Amino acid sequence: AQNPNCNIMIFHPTKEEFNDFDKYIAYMESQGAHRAGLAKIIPPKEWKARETYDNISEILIATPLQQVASGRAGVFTQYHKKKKAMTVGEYRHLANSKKYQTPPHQNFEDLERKYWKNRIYNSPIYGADISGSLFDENTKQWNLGHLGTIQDLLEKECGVVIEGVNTPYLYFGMWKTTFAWHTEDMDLYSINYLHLGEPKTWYVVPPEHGQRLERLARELFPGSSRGCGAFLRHKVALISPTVLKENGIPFNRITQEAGEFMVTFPYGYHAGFNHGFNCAEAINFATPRWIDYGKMASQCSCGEARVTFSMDAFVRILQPERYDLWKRGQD
Ligand SMILES: O=C(O)CNC(=O)C(=O)O
Ligand SMILES: [Mg+2]
Ligand code: NI
Ligand SMILES: [Zn+2]
Repeated sequence: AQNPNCNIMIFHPTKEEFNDFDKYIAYMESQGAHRAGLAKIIPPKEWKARETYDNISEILIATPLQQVASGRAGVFTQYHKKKKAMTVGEYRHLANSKKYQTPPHQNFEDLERKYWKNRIYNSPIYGADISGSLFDENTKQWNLGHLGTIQDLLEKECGVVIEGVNTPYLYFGMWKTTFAWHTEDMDLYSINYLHLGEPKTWYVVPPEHGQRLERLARELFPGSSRGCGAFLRHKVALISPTVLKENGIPFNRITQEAGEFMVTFPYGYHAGFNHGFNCAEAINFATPRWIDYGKMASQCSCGEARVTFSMDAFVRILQPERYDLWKRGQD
């Protein structure tokens, strides 16, 4: 069995290997990359996402979200307070302001220490989940706006035609902006490209151990757990690496830099934070190996999680027994 310790692997495809996306994901899994829950893909040196980022300031962040924490430094929740719209240019200025800028630090490890010590005492502002793409239309390889759709995959594998579309999202981050412990909708894969700016640190639990994380989460967030049997789907809970280690939860960590892709694999719980002003693009996708995960994905039916139009058909076809209760949660 490849990669039995579930380490995060880093891949360096050649330009030729970068042509066929599906093939390369299949290659990565042949070498055991999925066991980690997360992989890093460094594009060939010949490749570019687009010519420059000089013209992005007029993009609008319609609903910036201020991320307010409650709890203790290593175990906390966050809620998203809606703020007034601003442009990417206005947002970058805010990120670079004294109130929000990255502090002086020695290296990534120092900055990680400062993040876990001090995150709860600030409320950074995140531009998340903005429908759109920064890939040039002429970029033919690993263009996140031109991937095969999840609906087509399900069609190809299972023969059923379904409604729905699948498009990318832009994330504009600053220091301390945070992504809570989660798996993807329907335990899908995700792919994330860091277009520009400061790094993003990731933490990930191997899919084969995700239930160990869930059991700890229920212990650490007991009221949340009583309200919903899948409350990690709410995407509000944070647990530090120090707390994971104290409770024996297997996990790994890696920092993503500008120009790099990260792939998250089905049922790979992940969480993380941004180092300073950045812009990432991400999209869910599927492979044939996903189908089994999709059939077994937990669902939030308490009403909090509230998700895209396109998840209806996934639940309807893969999880018909759950469908009625889950849709009541949606409505
Ligand atoms: O970048 C972020 O804030 C969150 N991204 C993801 O969780 C992902 O790509 O799966
Ligand atoms: Mg612009
Ligand atoms: Ni994710
Ligand atoms: Zn719920």
